[PDB]
Amino acid sequence: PSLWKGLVGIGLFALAHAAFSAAQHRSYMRLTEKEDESLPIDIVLQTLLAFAVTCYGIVHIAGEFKDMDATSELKNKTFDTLRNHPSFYVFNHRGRVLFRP
Amino acid sequence: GVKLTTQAYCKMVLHGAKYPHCAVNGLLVAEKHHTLFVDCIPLFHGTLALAPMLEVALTLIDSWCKDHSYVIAGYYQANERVKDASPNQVAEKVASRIAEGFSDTALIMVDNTKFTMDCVAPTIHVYEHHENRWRCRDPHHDYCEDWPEAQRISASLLDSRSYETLVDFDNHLDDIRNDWTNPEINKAVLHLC
Repeated sequence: PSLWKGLVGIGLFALAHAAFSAAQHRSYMRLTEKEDESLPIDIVLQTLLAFAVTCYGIVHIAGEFKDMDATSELKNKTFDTLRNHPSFYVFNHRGRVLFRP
Repeated sequence: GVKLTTQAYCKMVLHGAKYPHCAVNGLLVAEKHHTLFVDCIPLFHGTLALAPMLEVALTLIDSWCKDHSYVIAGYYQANERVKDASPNQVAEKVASRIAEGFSDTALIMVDNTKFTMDCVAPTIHVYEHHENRWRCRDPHHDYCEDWPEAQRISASLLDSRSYETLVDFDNHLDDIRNDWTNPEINKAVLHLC
């Protein structure tokens, strides 16, 4: 139902938070002038999890497939609705008499 | 007179009212005044000038009536125009076909002008087979077993919007699980007297 929208929103928010955290960590590291290139593992895990969750959630809202067989939706069509022509309607019948003559 | 019963009249009115914009027709059976009818079976609505489905329905209904010791004796039709109440070729052909197996068969035409909500008249024209033609035997007669009860029951059924459950032979052909004997209408007319 509508839970997939919440799931994808949560995933996007988590990805944005991970981005902000990585940027802040890089800005702090450039101050201390340390050439160790220390990337925390928790940030990588968080961003990978958020990306996976977001992709899984967004794959379920793109829509639904439909059969390509042209004779698939006419299995339930009946001749009652096929003989009605809206352009040639005429209002001269007993329906007027029955209801408030 | 033919002295139509109450069930046949009520079912005929309901079938005529279910599809106001179309033309409907059915069958009348009698037990094996003059000839008392028992009930009616609605056959078709829409386009009526086609042979095969009419033949299949006639055969099935004839076999069913033969099983329960009945006989097809009447044919009722209602046109589409509000100012048209005369028989056409299809009705004459079917009535002539029926007449060869049962004498003094009836050709009933529904009159759209008198198709009022509760009742103003029996709104029925009865035609009898004289030589090779049909004549309107209408001496302002009363072609009902008891007019007041019949009109009261028909008015109550029409007011109750009970025509949404009536099923004819066309709906049976669309889906086999439907029933063209209409037990619900029989129960309703038995309870409501």
